[PDB]
Amino acid sequence: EMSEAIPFMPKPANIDSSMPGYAGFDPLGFTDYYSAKWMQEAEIKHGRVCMLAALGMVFPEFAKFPQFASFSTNPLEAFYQVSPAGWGQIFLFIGVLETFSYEKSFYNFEGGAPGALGFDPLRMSSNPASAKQYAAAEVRNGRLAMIGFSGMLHHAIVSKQGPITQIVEQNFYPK
Amino acid sequence: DNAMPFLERPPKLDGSLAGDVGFDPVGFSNYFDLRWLRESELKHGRVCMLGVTGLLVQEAVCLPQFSNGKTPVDDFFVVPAAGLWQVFFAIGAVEFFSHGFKLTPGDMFSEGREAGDFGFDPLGCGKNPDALARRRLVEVKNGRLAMIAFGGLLHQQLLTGQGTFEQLANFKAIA
Amino acid sequence: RAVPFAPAPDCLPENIPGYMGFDPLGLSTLCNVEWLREAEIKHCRVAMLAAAGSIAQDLYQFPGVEKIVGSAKMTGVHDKILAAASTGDYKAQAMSQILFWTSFLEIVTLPAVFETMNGGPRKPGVFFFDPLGLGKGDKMGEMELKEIKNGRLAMIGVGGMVHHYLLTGKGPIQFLSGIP
Ligand code: CLA
Ligand code: CLA
Ligand code: CLA
Ligand code: CLA
Ligand SMILES: CC1=C(C#C/C(C)=C/C=C/C(C)=C/C=C/C=C(C)/C=C/C=C(\C)C#CC2=C(C)C[C@@H](O)CC2(C)C)C(C)(C)C[C@H](O)C1
Ligand SMILES: CC1=C(C#C/C(C)=C/C=C/C(C)=C/C=C/C=C(C)/C=C/C=C(\C)C#CC2=C(C)C[C@@H](O)CC2(C)C)C(C)(C)C[C@H](O)C1
Ligand SMILES: CC1=C(C#C/C(C)=C/C=C/C(C)=C/C=C/C=C(C)/C=C/C=C(\C)C#CC2=C(C)C[C@@H](O)CC2(C)C)C(C)(C)C[C@H](O)C1
Ligand SMILES: CC1=C(C#C/C(C)=C/C=C/C(C)=C/C=C/C=C(C)/C=C/C=C(\C)C#CC2=C(C)C[C@@H](O)CC2(C)C)C(C)(C)C[C@H](O)C1
Ligand SMILES: CC1=C(C#C/C(C)=C/C=C/C(C)=C/C=C/C=C(C)/C=C/C=C(C)/C=C/C2=C(C)CCCC2(C)C)C(C)(C)C[C@H](O)C1
Ligand SMILES: CC1=CCCC(C)(C)[C@H]1/C=C/C(C)=C/C=C/C(C)=C/C=C/C=C(C)/C=C/C=C(C)/C=C/C1=C(C)CCCC1(C)C
Repeated sequence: EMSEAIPFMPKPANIDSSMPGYAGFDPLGFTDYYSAKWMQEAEIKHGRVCMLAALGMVFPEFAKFPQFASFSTNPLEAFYQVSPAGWGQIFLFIGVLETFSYEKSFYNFEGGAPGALGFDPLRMSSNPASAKQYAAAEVRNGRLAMIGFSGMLHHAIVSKQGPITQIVEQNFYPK
Repeated sequence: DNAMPFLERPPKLDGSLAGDVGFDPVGFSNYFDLRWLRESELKHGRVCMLGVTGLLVQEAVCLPQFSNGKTPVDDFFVVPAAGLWQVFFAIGAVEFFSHGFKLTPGDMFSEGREAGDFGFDPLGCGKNPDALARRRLVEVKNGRLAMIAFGGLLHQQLLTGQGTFEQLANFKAIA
Repeated sequence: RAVPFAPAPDCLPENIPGYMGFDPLGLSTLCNVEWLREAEIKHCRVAMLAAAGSIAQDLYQFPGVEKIVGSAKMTGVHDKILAAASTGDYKAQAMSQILFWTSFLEIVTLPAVFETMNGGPRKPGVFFFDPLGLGKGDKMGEMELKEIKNGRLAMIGVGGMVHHYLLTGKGPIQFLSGIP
């Protein structure tokens, strides 16, 4: 049996079609050494943070909250323009949200599905076909947001502006 | 008949769908779901029939609460931002409710709908079966025509900048 | 169900006072239902006091306050009394007094809301406060829903009153009397 993603390599033994974004892609066999379900949970959390981060790098191009209206549209400067009381409140809120993952991982590790923090308020994923599609879509949009945020971060390092601004001014290359 | 007699007829295009003249050279329906493609074709078609009606009407009529653009495509740019956003969310509401909150190719057809049916016949024009067959063919062909026509009307209005009927009554070749 | 489109989660039991199938956003899946019920009863009662006080602070005012408060309406009175207390004024400590006693009351009634979640006998919101005995001696249960309905209405009404003031200096009676 060979891997779907890299057809000339053998299939990575510890990933399976059961996993939503499975492509058979583990050329360096991380799952051969680390727990596949731990890696699965880490990829989903990184994707969820990145999906918000990719929207966050883009969104104050359009509109800013009135209090932070004076803040810069380059995200890497608006990071330092926020007060430490504000960053402390963000860190506390992320801490409160992360207590549930600290309780899921490290205590009931084997009970559930990777990334399942009991957050389904609109009762989606009830229909099985919808649940299948949403599982794969969350993984794929999370991976895309990881790549996209990685891009936009380094683009803000080179051109000292945000994504849309760099595009509009056509500042695509190191000046 | 075969639309492209030199090419072999596509294998999945059986005559059951209306408007089938065996025209799929590029080779869709060999990769994608024909239910999805047909529902997409009717959606594009019905949108474009309303779109060409909108272009022709807005070239003449204007609601008193709205400004008037030079052309019906410049009519988009004098309607308040909130108005465009309200129409967008209203259409989104329709798209959610009419499709049973199942909007992706993985789940849109998992309840067994036929492509393009929303149970929409208040006047009961589809009461007759054979008349329904004829109007199915009429709908898909007028929809295809309105797709092309909308492309033509929009690009000519962008190019000349003088409407559709005004363009015809004041035709001025490319110089 | 309140919304045929989006019904209430199964987390919500249907035996609670004021259950009308309304939770389209699934907010009872995101927290303890006992905590949420307790929180809405407390919000209801605080808002009922706030709304009745907003109306009363317009129709009739307690003696002497016009020298300490002038003609400020509902949001303004809070800020102006705290302004006067910011100097050393003795006769402007109504805010500190109410804050002290409500904080003391919430401090000593604090274990109650944790006993209810822990499986305790007391139901959400019940402090057994029935001095007149009217609700107790008579069959009780209609008064619960009357409390919840008036409390929800009071929350929306406070919202209205405050924001109507934040736009126009009229209070409740002045804003209702005319129509700018
Ligand atoms: C629930 C019914 C409802 C209600 C109460 C309204 C109310 C309103 N609409 Mg209408 N609208 C509706 C449904 C509704 N809409 C639907 C279903 C459609 C699509 C078929 C539209 C399409 C539409 C257009 C095309 C326009 C409006 C505009 C307006 C607003 C004019 C205000 C103004 O001049 O200064 C207010 C000025 C502002 C800058 C504030 C923004 C306007 C607020 C946010 C309106 C909020 C309405 C609310 C979100 C309901 C929409 C629900 C959604 C499903 C459509 C007014 C509040 C006009 C507008 O907003 O111009 C400004 C406008 O051009 N509407
Ligand atoms: C919130 C809005 C919303 C949502 C959730 C949907 C949802 C859907 N649409 Mg619809 N659509 C919308 C708005 C929306 N639509 C509008 C405004 C138009 C133009 C009138 C269309 C035209 C349209 C066509 C022609 C087709 C779909 C299709 C689909 C499905 C595929 C999902 C997808 O990839 O697109 C999800 C889409 C979005 C998240 C946003 C759509 C916005 C598009 C790009 C239109 C952009 C605006 C337009 C150019 C100008 C409108 C001006 C007006 C607001 C005044 C899904 C049922 C396809 C389908 O069902 O066939 C299989 C299809 O063929 N849509
Ligand atoms: C959220 C509640 C709230 C808040 C913050 C305020 C705050 C204020 N009020 Mg308003 N007021 C309220 C409720 C409130 N009031 C209610 C419910 C009423 C009666 C309808 C009034 C009637 C009122 C008048 C007539 C006046 C004020 C005034 C004032 C100011 C001075 C303090 C004072 O004398 O209070 C007076 C408040 C009371 C006498 C309220 C007592 C009602 C209690 C809560 C009933 C409790 C029943 C029960 C036995 C208790 C349950 C026990 C159980 C928990 C164990 C201050 C801004 C004065 C001012 O300067 O405004 C211009 C003023 O003239 N208030
Ligand atoms: C619409 C008002 C309303 C109603 C119907 C209830 C009903 C109830 N309450 Mg609740 N409560 C309310 C308001 C109300 N409450 C407010 C505002 C407070 C905060 C002080 C409380 C605090 C409270 C506690 C702490 C407890 C209750 C309890 C109870 C229950 C048994 C007691 C009983 O039957 O008294 C019936 C009460 C009334 C009929 C209210 C009398 C209102 C009178 C008729 C008029 C109010 C005048 C007011 C000052 C405003 C004047 C108008 C203004 C514009 C000038 C019952 C569900 C107890 C419980 O759940 O367990 C037994 C309990 O422990 N309540
Ligand atoms: C879970 C849950 C629900 C929910 C929910 C929520 C809040 C869901 C939120 C979903 C979000 C925020 C998804 C965002 C994904 C972003 C992506 C894929 C961006 C990638 C960027 C890219 C590719 C880029 C780029 C760029 C590059 C690098 C170069 C640049 O010069 C330019 C460019 C811009 C092109 C609800 C509440 C409905 C209830 C339900 O019961 C349960
Ligand atoms: C389903 C349903 C019903 C319904 C309904 C509705 C609302 C039906 C609406 C149907 C419509 C609006 C059909 C429109 C078709 C337009 C076409 C084919 C394009 C024409 C233009 C062309 C060819 C051109 C051109 C040109 C180009 C490009 C450039 C120009 O310089 C020149 C030129 C002008 C020559 C109802 C409500 C009755 C009830 C029923 O129970 C259920
Ligand atoms: C088949 C089918 C049917 C049908 C049908 C119909 C009516 C089909 C008709 C289709 C038509 C008329 C298509 C016309 C396309 C025009 C194009 C692509 C030109 C683009 C211009 C460009 C790119 C440019 C440019 C340039 C610019 C502006 C600057 C200048 O320097 C010049 C330059 C030129 C270089 C129906 C509906 C009955 C259904 C049926 O079951 C099957
Ligand atoms: C429990 C119990 C006891 C007790 C007790 C107590 C203290 C009972 C008190 C009960 C109270 C205070 C109920 C008040 C509810 C207020 C409402 C519903 C207002 C809604 C506002 C609206 C709709 C509005 C408005 C608008 C207008 C008009 C003005 C505009 O400018 C603004 C706007 C347009 C928004 C006793 C002592 C009996 C013993 C007993 O044994 C146990
Ligand atoms: C005095 C004091 C302060 C203060 C303060 C306060 C108390 C500020 C007030 C805050 C409040 C209570 C805001 C209310 C929000 C409720 C809303 C918007 C209703 C939503 C319901 C909707 C949209 C629909 C409901 C519905 C309808 C139509 C019927 C169908 C069902 C449904 C769809 C559910 C300051 C800040 C001034 C500072 C000062 O130093 C001290
Ligand atoms: C296949 C076929 C078979 C046999 C016959 C045949 C003729 C030989 C052949 C046909 C061939 C051909 C060549 C057919 C030709 C097909 C073509 C080129 C169609 C072009 C379509 C373009 C459209 C609809 C643009 C839409 C833009 C929009 C809506 C922008 C909107 C905008 C938004 C919202 C934001 C900005 C504001 C505006 C600007 C308003």
